[PDB]
Amino acid sequence: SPSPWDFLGRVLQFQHGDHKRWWDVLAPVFGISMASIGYKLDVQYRHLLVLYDAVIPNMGPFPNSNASNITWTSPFPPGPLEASVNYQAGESSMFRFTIEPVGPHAGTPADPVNELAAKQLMQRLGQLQPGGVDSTMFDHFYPLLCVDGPEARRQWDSIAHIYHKCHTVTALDMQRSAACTLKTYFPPLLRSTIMNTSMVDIMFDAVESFRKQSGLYFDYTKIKEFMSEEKTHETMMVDRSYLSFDCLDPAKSRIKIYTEAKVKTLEEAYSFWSLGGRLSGPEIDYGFKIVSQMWDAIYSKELPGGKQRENNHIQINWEMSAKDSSVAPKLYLTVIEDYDAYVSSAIVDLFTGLGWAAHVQTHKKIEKEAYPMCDANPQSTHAYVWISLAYKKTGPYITVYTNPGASILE
Amino acid sequence: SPSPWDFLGRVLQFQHGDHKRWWDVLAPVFGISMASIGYKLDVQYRHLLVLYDAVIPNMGPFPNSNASNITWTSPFPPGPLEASVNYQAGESSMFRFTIEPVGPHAGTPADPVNELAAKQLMQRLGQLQPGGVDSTMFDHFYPLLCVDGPEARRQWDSIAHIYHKCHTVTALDMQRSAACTLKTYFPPLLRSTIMNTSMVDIMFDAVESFRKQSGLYFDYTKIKEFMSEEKTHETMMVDRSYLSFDCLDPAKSRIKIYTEAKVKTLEEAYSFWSLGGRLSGPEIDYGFKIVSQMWDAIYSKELPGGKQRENNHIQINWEMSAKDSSVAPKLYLTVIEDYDAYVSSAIVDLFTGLGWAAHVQTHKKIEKEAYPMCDANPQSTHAYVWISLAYKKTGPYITVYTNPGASILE
Amino acid sequence: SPSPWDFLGRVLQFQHGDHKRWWDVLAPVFGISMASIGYKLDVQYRHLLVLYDAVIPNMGPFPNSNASNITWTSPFPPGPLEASVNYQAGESSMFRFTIEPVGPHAGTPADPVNELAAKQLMQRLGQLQPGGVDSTMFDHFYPLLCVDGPEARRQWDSIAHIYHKCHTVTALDMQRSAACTLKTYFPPLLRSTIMNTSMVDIMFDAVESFRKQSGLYFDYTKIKEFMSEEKTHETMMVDRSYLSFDCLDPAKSRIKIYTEAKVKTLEEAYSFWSLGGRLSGPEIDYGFKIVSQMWDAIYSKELPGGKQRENNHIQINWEMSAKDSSVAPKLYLTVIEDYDAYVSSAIVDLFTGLGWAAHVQTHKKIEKEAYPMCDANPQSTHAYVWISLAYKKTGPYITVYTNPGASILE
Amino acid sequence: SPSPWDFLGRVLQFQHGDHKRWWDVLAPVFGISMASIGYKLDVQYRHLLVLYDAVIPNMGPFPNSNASNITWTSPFPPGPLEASVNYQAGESSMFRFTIEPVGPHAGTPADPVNELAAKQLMQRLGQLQPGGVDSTMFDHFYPLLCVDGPEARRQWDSIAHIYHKCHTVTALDMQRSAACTLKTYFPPLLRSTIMNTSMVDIMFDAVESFRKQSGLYFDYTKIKEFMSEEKTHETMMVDRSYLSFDCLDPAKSRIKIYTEAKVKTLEEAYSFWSLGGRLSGPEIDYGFKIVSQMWDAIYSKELPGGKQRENNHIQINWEMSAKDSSVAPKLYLTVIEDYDAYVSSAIVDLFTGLGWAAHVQTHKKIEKEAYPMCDANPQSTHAYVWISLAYKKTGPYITVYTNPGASILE
Ligand SMILES: CC(C)[C@@H]1NC(=O)[C@H](Cc2c[nH]cn2)NC1=O
Ligand SMILES: CC(C)[C@@H]1NC(=O)[C@H](Cc2c[nH]cn2)NC1=O
Ligand SMILES: CC(C)[C@@H]1NC(=O)[C@H](Cc2c[nH]cn2)NC1=O
Ligand SMILES: CC(C)[C@@H]1NC(=O)[C@H](Cc2c[nH]cn2)NC1=O
Ligand SMILES: CC(C)=CCSP(=O)(O)OP(=O)(O)O
Ligand SMILES: CC(C)=CCSP(=O)(O)OP(=O)(O)O
Ligand SMILES: CC(C)=CCSP(=O)(O)OP(=O)(O)O
Ligand SMILES: CC(C)=CCSP(=O)(O)OP(=O)(O)O
Repeated sequence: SPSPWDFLGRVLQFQHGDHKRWWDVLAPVFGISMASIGYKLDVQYRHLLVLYDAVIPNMGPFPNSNASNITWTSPFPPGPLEASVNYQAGESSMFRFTIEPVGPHAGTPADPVNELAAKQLMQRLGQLQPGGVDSTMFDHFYPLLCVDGPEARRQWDSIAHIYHKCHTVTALDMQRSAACTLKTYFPPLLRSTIMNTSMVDIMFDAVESFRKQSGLYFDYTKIKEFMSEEKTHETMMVDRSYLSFDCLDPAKSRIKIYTEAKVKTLEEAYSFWSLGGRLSGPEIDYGFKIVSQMWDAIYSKELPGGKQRENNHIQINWEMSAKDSSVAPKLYLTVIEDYDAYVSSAIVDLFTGLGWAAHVQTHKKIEKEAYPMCDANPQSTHAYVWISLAYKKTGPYITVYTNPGASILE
Repeated sequence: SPSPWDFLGRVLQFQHGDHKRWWDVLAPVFGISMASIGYKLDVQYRHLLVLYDAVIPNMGPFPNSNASNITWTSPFPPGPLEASVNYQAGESSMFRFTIEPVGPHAGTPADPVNELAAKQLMQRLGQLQPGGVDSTMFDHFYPLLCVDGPEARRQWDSIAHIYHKCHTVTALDMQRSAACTLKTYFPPLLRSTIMNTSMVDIMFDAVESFRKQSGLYFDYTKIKEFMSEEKTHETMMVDRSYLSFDCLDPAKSRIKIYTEAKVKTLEEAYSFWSLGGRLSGPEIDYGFKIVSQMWDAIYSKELPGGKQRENNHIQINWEMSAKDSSVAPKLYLTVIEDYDAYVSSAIVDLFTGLGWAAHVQTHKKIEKEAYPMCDANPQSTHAYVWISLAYKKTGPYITVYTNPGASILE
Repeated sequence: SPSPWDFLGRVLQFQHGDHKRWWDVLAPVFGISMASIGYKLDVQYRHLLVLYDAVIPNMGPFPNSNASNITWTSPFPPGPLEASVNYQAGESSMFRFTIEPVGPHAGTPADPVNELAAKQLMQRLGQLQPGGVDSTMFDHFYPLLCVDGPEARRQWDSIAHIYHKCHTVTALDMQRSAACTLKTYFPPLLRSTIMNTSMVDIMFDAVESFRKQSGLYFDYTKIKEFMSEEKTHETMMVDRSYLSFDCLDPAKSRIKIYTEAKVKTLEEAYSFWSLGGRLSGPEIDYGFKIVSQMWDAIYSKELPGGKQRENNHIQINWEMSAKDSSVAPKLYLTVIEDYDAYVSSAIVDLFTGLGWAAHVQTHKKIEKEAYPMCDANPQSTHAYVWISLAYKKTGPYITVYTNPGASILE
Repeated sequence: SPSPWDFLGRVLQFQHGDHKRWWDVLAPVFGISMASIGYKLDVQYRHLLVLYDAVIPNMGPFPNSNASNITWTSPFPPGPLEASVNYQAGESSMFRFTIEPVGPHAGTPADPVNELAAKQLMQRLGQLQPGGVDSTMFDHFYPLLCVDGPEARRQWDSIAHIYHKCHTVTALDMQRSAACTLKTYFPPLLRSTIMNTSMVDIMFDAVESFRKQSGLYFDYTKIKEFMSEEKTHETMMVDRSYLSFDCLDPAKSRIKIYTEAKVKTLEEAYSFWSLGGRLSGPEIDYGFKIVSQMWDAIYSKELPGGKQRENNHIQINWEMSAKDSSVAPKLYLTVIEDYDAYVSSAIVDLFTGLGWAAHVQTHKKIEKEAYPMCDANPQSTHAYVWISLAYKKTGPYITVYTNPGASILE
């Protein structure tokens, strides 16, 4: 019995060779992950056809040997920023993946700001599931945080120095229902650089305007307070922050404020995890015990090439609920330049301690089948990229983010 | 939840508009049938993608208003000759469909004999399922019964008078396993017209040569005897005969000899059903009781336009087993020019008498969902085309053949 | 020797059947026009491939029998708003065509404002000719006059009453050089309806801001004066006005202000042609003599169905030069609901009087070859749509606009 | 002004990525050659679209790094066997190219004999030019010399030892008229290996049968006599012989018998060039003086890697005219494993001696623009493959055959 991705690659007609190459790289990874976590074959077919129809045509050029064709500059290797599996209690596992929608002529004089690809992906996905994409939050936040083509082209001298001219990132939560929840991330770096306004101010002003004109509670007081301090700016790269929302009914959606911090201790990490004691409770302590566990387990081990850990790179989101005044943190450990073996051992020890044996086996199956380089090459550095840790009232919430184009780098 | 054909038509990229139009006509029919008989969604996706990849590109031009584009002449309306559901005991139901593979330029000076389309379909299907298409029987019977392009073009003056220059028909048994069994039919009319040899002789000589060079028992004595008589030729249109084989291991395949007969009584029908008393047993009597039942039930009712039944059009196959000397008949009643309502009532009465209530509901569901014209238009004549009746040792074996392009004629 | 459109339709691979159908309708028309006016075969191939690559994929659904698939409402029949041939002295003839870029899912919940198609066309055309599309004027005028998707979706209640939610129209001057000059038209009806500001004010404020931030002279004083009067509004449908610019270096581009007027006399027509005596000179008088000639020649003749001419429908542009303070008028007579025979006779008499015999034969050749319905059907009403008249210092400037999808309406 | 291949690659939609890659390799070469020899842009577009539509889809997989995807074995690198420019007197230059039509699944269990691709190419080309492909000669010679799929699959044990299971090669003479003359080559190695008959016998029996059933004179007496001798077989690899015909009206076509010979002297070369003194006259002597000139000029120079010339590899055709009893030779020197610089110097010296300065500059332009590796790499071995020499009554006839996929090997 062939697998959905094999059979589909056999039958599917592709509009461009780059789509076929992206397919050959990614469809096995995504399918193996969905299968290992237990998605039904109906659902695998539907999600792989979403990937074929809506995502891959908006993924951009497929890298050649010298990457002479990647005209859209990025610190991230071409392709999805990540494919992720989130593990919770009750053997709950969801597949997700993030893409910075890149057009095929982005970075060229015709699309110097990559303005259409996210919109094309939105449109195609909405056609594939009418009623699955609500553009209310997108329509409010796009003018404020995002920069259109015209504005970016008039104000080019202001932003040409920026290496990654990203303005919209799109993630798909590929649900076990064959439903794909779209999530939009806006890095407002271009907005700030053109308006010479601060990230904090534009983001939270957009949030407050949405509050006003929607009647929904998105409490950002604590986040703004913490993020405007100077002790935070000492470690924070606030220019690396972004705003995320689920593209749904604003009453069922969220707002999330992301920022990057290069820290050295778990005190500086608790600083971001609790916004300076402003957030407290049992969930905070449980989540930070998980954080310290994975910190000691991953960042204690040595790096490749005997390189020293100058500091530890973390990202952080604070999630604001449209129903309540409840800021909840999610801490991302960056592990892209660590040993995939040590990362996997840390994940396995964590799951084992939490009683998640099924998740251990799912993670190992995904590693073995979809990321063979982890065992073939003992000095593997390309598969795993991020570990997200959170503690909801449901329990722990651990997302493992991997590079599904590691094949390309090995 | 969308259906596989809806979602696929949304996502699938088609190489030609005619493929898209054929899809819009046929995918709902085929999917509704597969669903009603209980095929899993995995299997529906796989079979609809076979239809999209291998079949529809070899179905030919999609008819316009005036059919100015159907350059390949045929008595059958463009598209599949039939989509069929076979019903047996134990609530067993299989979906099948028959296509005369027509190229897009067949009947034009470039492909005046339609030589490649069957081969293209064979190749594509074999790629989609390596090991599912055995070409042994095809390779033996193609030179004998079929005519290649070169031979047909040198000997054109001999066959240009033929209206339907068909040489290969291909049917797919779309199994509940998502496996597609390919069956090949060869009408040797062109072979006979060029060699001015008799159909009987070329067909049974090919059968005997396969016997010799394979060591398999295909007893054609009784069939040859019956079909060479003159009383048979009085009713038989032997020039309408053809040879069918399943494209599998010859030891697991069959050979089937088909012929057309326009008869007037059930005595002349028993003549073909038993080869003149040569075939006998309980299966023969049971099957012919079913035949008489459906005869009285369908051909007694009046025709549209008050037209009189000059005679009754039947086809007949005799199936020879590669294991035994066991000729088994299958009798086809032609109902294309009858009332679909009376045909459906006959089918329902038959199933009810046999104790097949699930099959009654499956047939009615397929009629309602995939052939709405049967209820919308009380004078419906386009959906149902054939009723095949047989009695295997397993029990009755009744196949309902419908025109899945009835949409086009209504 | 086949023609470029025949051979290309034979070889070209189309992404969608609608593109193939649009091709079958339009490529003969466009090719016949380009050929009749004398474009080299190299140029015909290049322009037809532009049409195949950039235009037709952004033309929208191809109308079926009942037009059940045209979800984007418009008073204009689906397809190009016009294909035009402009005739000047010296046997100068240029081919042009106008398209309202419509996406394939425009008017549906996924693209309710048709936001991407014009941008996709711009991008594709810029890729096909890097340096041929300057977005400076587009980037300045798009935020002001045009409405993005987000704004249109937040402010939907304000504009849902509008039947034609058009915001960007794109014309291509297909030059004899195989260069395609892109021209962008913005109808600011949505901008005005959302901001409840007047068309005059938003348009001329955008023009003045471009003046300021570009240092180019675009004198709109006379146009604003005339268009804000009340006597003008008595006849003018100012809500039908739009702003056009050539997508080039603003110093080599133009600005043009278009408005519709349903008038009854040539006094009311001179009112628009001279902005109320504000524009004067020999060019004005010559051009208006041509206007009166064609008025008497076309609108004197009777209509089909014996319907009476309630009034005469004209459009008008005033062209402002980036170099000088020189407003120049161009008057459009609407002839869509006249007899194509009388329109053609008027055109021929005009050309003959002007000494344009080559143009007479070019026009008759285009009528005969690309619009046969004009002779086949004596009561032809679908081919010709507009006659534009102007008198530049070079001489007369007469553009004949035709519906290149008349095939679809006959 | 872009070139036809650049613009077309920009606009053309490709059915498969391999077609796009083959295009990127070959369209510049073919276009540069056609342009350098003076084909009009109309003609370049038409021929490149033939290449895009009919040829490249039947060229087969595009080789990856390790050629893991070339499942169809061949001594020749994947792609065209050659692109050629023929030079004659009067500054006459014609572009040609040869392809062994390979399907995309040839060499796999579904197409183990590559049976359809030549037929698909024939059909597509005939559609692109109805009346340009006459299948009379093809229809007569295909059953005799070529092996169909069924025969090759029944008789597999007889031919599986053959490395190159080629049966049909197709060349296109891309005329300055934008007309493409198709030429078919049949290597009957499979026919002989299955029938265990000699190449000579099957080929000349097919020729004699065509004579009989056509009334055309194809004198093969001298060729048969020479090729059946034993002294010839001492040097001749008769199993490497093939039969060529132009796919036209047999009265305007030719028959050509090709064979390979690895010789050591020009006496052994004259043996093939004159069939052992059987062919004589001034043309023979002139052509062989040209042959000796190029022999001394090319095979005297040393090889790369200091490897010794064991012997010199030549091919030879004898052309029989459907009008006369006139066998004419054409001698092919193999130069694939020589220095491209010495080959080019020999060609240039030859042309110069013949007074062909325009041809010298055309050849140098093609080398510089389409084969830059010849100057970039002084040790170039991949561009030039063959030099054909003949002396018709018109004068010399020198064809330079190059590998248009040298890019892939450098
Ligand atoms: C790409 C963009 C500039 C911005 N920056 C980031 O670092 C993260 C990337 C990421 C994916 N999964 C975990 N982290 N997301 C973003 O949207
Ligand atoms: C089409 C061909 C000439 C030949 N003739 C026929 O009548 C039947 C058609 C058929 C399909 N299902 C039931 N009957 N089959 C054949 O192969
Ligand atoms: C379509 C749009 C609303 C707007 N309105 C019009 O009437 C004209 C149409 C037109 C095409 N060629 C001559 N006249 N142009 C426009 O841009
Ligand atoms: C490929 C086939 C087996 C056979 N063998 C050959 O050697 C030549 C190849 C060739 C191309 N141009 C000059 N020589 N042609 C053929 O048809
Ligand atoms: C996805 C990129 C753009 C940032 C990392 S965050 P993630 O959101 O994918 O995880 P969650 O939705 O918060 O569950
Ligand atoms: C299918 C056409 C060509 C003839 C009617 S016969 P059928 O074979 O489809 O039915 P069976 O295989 O005999 O079961
Ligand atoms: C083209 C539509 C949108 C309006 C009619 S005006 P036209 O501009 O095509 O003619 P000109 O450029 O003014 O020459
Ligand atoms: C072309 C391959 C198959 C063999 C070399 S011969 P060529 O025929 O291309 O040259 P001519 O037609 O003889 O002019």
